[PDB]
Amino acid sequence: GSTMDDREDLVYQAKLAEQAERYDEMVESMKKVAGMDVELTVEERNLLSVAYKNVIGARRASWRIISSIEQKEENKGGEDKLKMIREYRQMVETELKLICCDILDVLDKHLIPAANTGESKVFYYKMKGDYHRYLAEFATGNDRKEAAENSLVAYKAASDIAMTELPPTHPIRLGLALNFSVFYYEILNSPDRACRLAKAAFDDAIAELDTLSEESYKDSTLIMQLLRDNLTLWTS
Amino acid sequence: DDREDLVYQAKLAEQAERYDEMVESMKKVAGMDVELTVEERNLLSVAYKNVIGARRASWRIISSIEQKEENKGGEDKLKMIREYRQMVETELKLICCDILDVLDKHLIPAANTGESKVFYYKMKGDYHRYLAEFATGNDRKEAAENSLVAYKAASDIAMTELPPTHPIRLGLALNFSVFYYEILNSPDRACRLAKAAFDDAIAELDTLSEESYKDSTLIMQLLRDNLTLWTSD
Amino acid sequence: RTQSLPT
Amino acid sequence: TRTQSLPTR
Repeated sequence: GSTMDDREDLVYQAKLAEQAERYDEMVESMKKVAGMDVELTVEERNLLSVAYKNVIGARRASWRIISSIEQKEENKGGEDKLKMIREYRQMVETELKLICCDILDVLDKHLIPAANTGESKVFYYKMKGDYHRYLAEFATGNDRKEAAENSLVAYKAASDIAMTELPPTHPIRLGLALNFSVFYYEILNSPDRACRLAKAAFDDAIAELDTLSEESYKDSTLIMQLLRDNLTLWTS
Repeated sequence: DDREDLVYQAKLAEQAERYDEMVESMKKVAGMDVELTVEERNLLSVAYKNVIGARRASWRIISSIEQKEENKGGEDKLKMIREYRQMVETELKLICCDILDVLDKHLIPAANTGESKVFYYKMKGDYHRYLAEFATGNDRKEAAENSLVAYKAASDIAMTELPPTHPIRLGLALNFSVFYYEILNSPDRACRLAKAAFDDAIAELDTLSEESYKDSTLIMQLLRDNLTLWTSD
Repeated sequence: RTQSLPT
Repeated sequence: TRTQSLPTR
């Protein structure tokens, strides 16, 4: 009956929902945990991040495909087809707004106010940056400028905490550098800053890789390879 | 136009991989009481197969977890696992009854060709088989019997309307053989059907079209794969 | 594992 | 190829 019983039961459900690949339910479970205004464990914040990422990613993929079809039809000139296409895109965009706002409110009202460690604060401000960035992906006009600003400010907050609280080889720090550089490239359309961010993050980590453990060595080197991959592509 | 718009919507939902919406569109089409084109038939089956398949995968995983926990002895974990399985099983029944209802109230009564009749009766067979996968007791016997009757009907129409190399006939033999093995627990009959379908196709392999060769040969080797595996047991 | 007709 | 963000499980 206690909140701690509820918590373990909720976390077990999320783990079931994840196994069954039913992420709508895993989101519902992990959101209930986040509402207790407590510091999440590493496991719990991971579950929550996975739950929301899968839910939003399905829509982000649907949106990209539909936009592709929309471009092709605009070139062909089929207005009636386009009326249907835009209605479809708009429906997916409404789902995107609802999902992004859902987690962003959870982050602002529950997760961030209760975060007490450097890892978790960097983690939550990075999510905030991520989900404001997803809003900016399909926003237009003023809404886009606002989403971009919210994303930038949140990533900058995450970075300010990360550079003083996490080692440069830390996977959360590296993952923050990866997504923040992608933001510079895809939202602000500043390739120079995107590269300079990726390269700096990569270089600082390579310098101190010798202190890295094992399980963190795997995750860190994998993220460093993504940073290198993005760099090679952008410099190409 | 409504039909033309409906079919275009389904093609968008398929592209977006939003299969609930694709089902919604194709279901309105099937309700029109018309002979569907091959394209519309494919759209319909793909929409429903994807909706049901997600649940079938979720059910198998949850069933697996339930077994492990039953061995371990986690009473509280098992109560939640079982509740989860029952919820997924409810979704499964609802999806199946929806398509089975559409088939009996619209598709089959309006079916106009032999292949389309085979196609719809095979769907009936499939979705009653999906019911039987998780049913128990009487519900199981009825689902299995219903599946069997639909599969036999399709076979009877196919043996007279489609050449033994026709992909729909072959796919019917594949799913029907799977039913004999997996639902009726009859490896003997399952292998006899699979091999029979394989042999009839090979005898008339010259009848295969260049286009049907890809689909048919892939199906016939699935029959061969099933045969090898079933004979392994 | 046994496999039925794909989609 | 295309840009990449942090992957999820």
